Amino acid sequence: IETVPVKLKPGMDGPKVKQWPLTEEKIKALVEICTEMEKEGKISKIGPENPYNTPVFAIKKKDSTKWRKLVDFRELNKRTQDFWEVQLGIPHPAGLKKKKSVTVLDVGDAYFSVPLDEDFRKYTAFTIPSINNETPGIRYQYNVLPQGWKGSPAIFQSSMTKILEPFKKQNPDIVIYQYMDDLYVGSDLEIGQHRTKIEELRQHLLRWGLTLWMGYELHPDKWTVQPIVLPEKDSWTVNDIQKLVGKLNWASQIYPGIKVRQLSKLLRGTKALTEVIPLTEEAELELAENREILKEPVHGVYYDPSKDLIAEIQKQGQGQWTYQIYQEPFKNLKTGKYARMRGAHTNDVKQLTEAVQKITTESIVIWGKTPKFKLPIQKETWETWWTEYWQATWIPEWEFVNTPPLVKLWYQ
Amino acid sequence: MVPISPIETVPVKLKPGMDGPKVKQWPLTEEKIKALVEICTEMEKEGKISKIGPENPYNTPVFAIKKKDSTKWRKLVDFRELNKRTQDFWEVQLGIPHPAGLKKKKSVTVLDVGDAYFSVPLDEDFRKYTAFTIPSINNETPGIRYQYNVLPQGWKGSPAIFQSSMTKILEPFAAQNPDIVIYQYMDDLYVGSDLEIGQHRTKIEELRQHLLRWGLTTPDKKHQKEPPFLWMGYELHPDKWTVQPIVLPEKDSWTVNDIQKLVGKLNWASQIYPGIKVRQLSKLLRGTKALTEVIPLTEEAELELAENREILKEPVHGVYYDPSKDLIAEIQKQGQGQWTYQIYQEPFKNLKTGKYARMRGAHTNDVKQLTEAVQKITTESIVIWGKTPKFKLPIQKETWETWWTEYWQATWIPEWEFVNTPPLVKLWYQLEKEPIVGAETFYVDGAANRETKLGKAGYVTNKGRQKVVPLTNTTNQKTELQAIYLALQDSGLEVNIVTDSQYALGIIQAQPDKSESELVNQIIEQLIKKEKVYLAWVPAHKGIGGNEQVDKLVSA
Ligand SMILES: NC[C@H](NC(=O)c1ccc(-c2ccc(C(F)(F)F)c(F)c2)[nH]1)c1nc(CO)cs1
Repeated sequence: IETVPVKLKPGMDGPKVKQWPLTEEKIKALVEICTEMEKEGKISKIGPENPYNTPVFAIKKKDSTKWRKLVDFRELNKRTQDFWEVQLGIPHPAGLKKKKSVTVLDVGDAYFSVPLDEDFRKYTAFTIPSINNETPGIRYQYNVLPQGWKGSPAIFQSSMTKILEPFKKQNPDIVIYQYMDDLYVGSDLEIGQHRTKIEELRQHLLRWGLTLWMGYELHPDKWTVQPIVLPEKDSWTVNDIQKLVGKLNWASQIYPGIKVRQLSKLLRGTKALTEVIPLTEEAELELAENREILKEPVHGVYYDPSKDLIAEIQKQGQGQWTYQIYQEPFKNLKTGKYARMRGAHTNDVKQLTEAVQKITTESIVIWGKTPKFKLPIQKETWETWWTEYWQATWIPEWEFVNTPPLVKLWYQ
Repeated sequence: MVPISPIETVPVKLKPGMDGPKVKQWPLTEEKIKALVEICTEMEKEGKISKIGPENPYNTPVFAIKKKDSTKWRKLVDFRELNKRTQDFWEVQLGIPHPAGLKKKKSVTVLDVGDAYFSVPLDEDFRKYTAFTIPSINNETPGIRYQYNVLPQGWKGSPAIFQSSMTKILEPFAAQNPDIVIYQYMDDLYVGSDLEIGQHRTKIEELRQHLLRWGLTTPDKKHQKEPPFLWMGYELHPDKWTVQPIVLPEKDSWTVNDIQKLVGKLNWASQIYPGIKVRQLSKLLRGTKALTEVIPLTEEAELELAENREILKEPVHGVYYDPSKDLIAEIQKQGQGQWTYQIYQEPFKNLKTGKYARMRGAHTNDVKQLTEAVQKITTESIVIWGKTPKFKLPIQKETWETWWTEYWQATWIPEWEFVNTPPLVKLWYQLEKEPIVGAETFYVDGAANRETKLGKAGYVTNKGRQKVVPLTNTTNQKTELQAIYLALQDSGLEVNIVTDSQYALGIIQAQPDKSESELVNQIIEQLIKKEKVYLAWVPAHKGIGGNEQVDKLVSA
């Protein structure tokens, strides 16, 4: 019931990020939520001698009609101590990504029972904004461990293992991983059976609240990395071979022995784009060898936990979005495609926002950290609207791509 | 005596790793010394300051400015060195309330509490750093030493500690008087209500007594203002608001000053006067950096100000906000990357107006600019009214649908409807997704010599048509564009174009409708004339006979 001593890194002041404007209904929701949190001692009002600030907003999570508060602790997380004192955080379970099913359980409400270092509380300051700068902003600071802070799972880590030491004692087949306010539970188990062991944990978490009700069902193994495909045709136009040669030349940056000599020789002469060309036997051979080259994975593609992960996203149209996760260019650690059943037939930014959340989820499962996104969207459009469709309690970093990349063709 | 409730003290520290101020007291004339001891004597016996001993090593200089007109002397402490050493405070001062956000209230009173900041106690542990010295006559005695017991003026933390304390005190009065509203900005208290003027001044009277409970004196017999009032460059009237009437300066050789005091002042007019344009006067600025340099007015400037000396002729007013009615925002394209907008709830009665200027960009189009302006008005509306307005846009629903479904970026504008007020935002060209059967295929290429800057651009087609043009003072990137221009210029209404220029693709795939480059603009004008254009890309130096038999033609 006592403090864990928490510092920042020397040479770094606390976060002083400005609160962005909020709709009237979001302010109202935050006032009601924070009034109850104040009554329960989780937060307390603060005076103007606290110069720190972290933005806050409010959303609605998946399949629920009640506002929830989210604090954008991204800046504070950068400035927070790294928690590898006696136990360096939580080593990532490489076995979680190879389980047939993984389910995500919100365990964040358990952080609200463990006090936070009274010396550190001043750094968690946030502001409920007023409309039109009419009233001053209502200022709070956290007394308990805050959701969205990277220190919260690190501090609760020791007290979380006792909570699961009975569960993983009974079920050594199950891999449980904690990231931020989420519990990731995976197993090689049958689908109906995997759901059964899960609320066994949910009931097992209520027993210790004496001294969190729905589930997201990921499937890591039912998914795989993605190869480069080449068309299979019986008649090729000039255009067809031109696109083929372009894709092969692009793939030759990733795979070494890719050759285009015999196919590009077919493109010599100034023929109509829609004219059919028979394939040279040497060209048919070259296309065949290129295919087998593309069936093996890239050689020497290694994950380096010392370097950032970068995620690129391309809008392909009709609700389809491609993406790649890499650390070095031309060295994809995962690629994928996300299409419909998103609810945004007419909203590009909702689809992109949901794509960002899913890619981050996959990235948390595989490596235990979030990637830096390169988003195909203007900064002004994204920063205006992404909080309208955000549902996760973590937030990644992102930059913006203003020049249309040629590679959208090759990943289509 | 009715007892006073103590105002809670805000703990204050100095910046980490910083001592206190130690500044010497400047030599004052004998008459000024006389005034300062007079002033400090009354405020000492008012409990505001107190003499300190020889212990306190900190010192802040103090001056006395005889006020103008009034034959009085008023005191001045220059806290600049102490402000540098004091901790940073929380910043509520982020914005200035906009008149169009105020709701229409029947009765509204405003009370200046420029008095009350001095009845607020200062943190005792911090008063030792407020020390100052009254220099004695002829410097023959030790200067009388003083320190502050309450929030000093000109001090860093005074405005934030004063407003924080005032908000604390106002909470239960507002909470238990929901039939009023109390806004608090700067040194003023805004109190509005929808009850009859009788019960208003009673609740005003009740508030002043509520503030007496903490020892904060309030203006009474008049001295508190009622609308209308001149405030922050606005004119707030009971039913309407407007900019302060503020009239353009006149010069024949216009300085930097001259329009730095005019676009900043034409920007002010644009928030209620519709259609104010500023561009042909701001180009005369960013291309200069001298705060006295003179610039003659360009030919399009005296045409634009002649319209700024034309909208500023009749008074136009804004209405206050009605939360029960919908918020409407309407946008008009003005030309040269200029956009004007009006926000209203009823026709003919704007809450406010405004403008948006394109971003500095190498290339652009109308849709991206309209999209950006929608985002600016969205954020401005959230700030002012707490909600997103419904938009009326000069773009057809099918134009927007084709745009966002085919644009390579993700894009979105909130709920909106088409308003048919030209000039309408349009898609000026649309590239084909597949090659065109029966259209001539132009294989284009260009190349330049980095040294001589001579180059060639041209094409070869499937019908045997060919052209190569010699060029001077050009780059590889320019010749690649010029090759495409030639093919567009020399082809029929439908044409397939094959290029290896990733530079050209990057420009055209971004779909500009206007450019800085005079060459890109020619290409755009040619695209607009076409019926179908399919632009294909192939990798260079693979000898793809189009981009080979014309690569061997443009480098020869
Ligand atoms: N600087 C002059 C000083 N104030 C004013 O005149 C003033 C007039 C109107 C507002 C005003 C309007 C709107 C807001 C809000 F933001 F709430 F919408 C607000 F906070 C204040 N202020 C005063 N001096 C005396 C003489 O003792 C009386 S008033």
